[PDB]
Amino acid sequence: KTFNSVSKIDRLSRIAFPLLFGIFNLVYWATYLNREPQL
Amino acid sequence: QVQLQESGGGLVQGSLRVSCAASGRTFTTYIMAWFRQAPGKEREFLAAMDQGRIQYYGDSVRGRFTISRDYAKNSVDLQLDGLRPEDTAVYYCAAGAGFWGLRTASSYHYWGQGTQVTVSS
Ligand SMILES: CCCCCCCC(=O)OC[C@H](COP(=O)(O)O[C@@H]1[C@H](O)[C@H](O)[C@@H](OP(=O)(O)O)[C@H](OP(=O)(O)O)[C@H]1O)OC(=O)CCCCCCC
Repeated sequence: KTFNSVSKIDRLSRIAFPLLFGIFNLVYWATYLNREPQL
Repeated sequence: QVQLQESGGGLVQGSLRVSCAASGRTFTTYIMAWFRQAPGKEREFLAAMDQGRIQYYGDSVRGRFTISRDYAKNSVDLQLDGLRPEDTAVYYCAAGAGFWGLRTASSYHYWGQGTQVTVSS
């Protein structure tokens, strides 16, 4: 009786998806917030 | 790519007309203005036209220059009359919404490459 091993796709996704989401949030906020004119 | 094509003569001894046609973005709702840059001076506001056909002019060039906007072909034209020799400079065309501005260059995001104008005595 064998058992399925832990999916490497899920293992690397655990570190990928939050990392991509954080990078996207950083780029989005940085490029959009400091956009208005100043005196 | 947003681009503003300026056209007009370079040398004059006089009256002149300089046109500025927009492309890649409709500026019917934006404010379209003209600026001047002489050698060794900062940008000076000449004139501006608003969505409501409303005209603003600088004091130094009030009563001489005339600004018009053609919304159909999406362009702003400036008619220069009564030139005097120290008006030689490169003229820039800009379009944008006036925030903190309508007279300051910093309020405009779109600018032309500039057209040189020289007056000979
Ligand atoms: C986020 C994507 C990351 C891709 C990382 C890709 C990393 C990669 O190397 O492939 C993983 C994936 C298999 O995924 P998974 O790791 O879950 O499969 C295990 C293992 O990889 C072998 O397939 C099996 O061994 P065997 O063969 O029976 O000897 C093993 O069987 P068992 O342990 O139960 O006995 C499985 O548990 O293979 C693809 O088809 C690629 C589809 C990619 C499509 C990607 C579409 C997004």
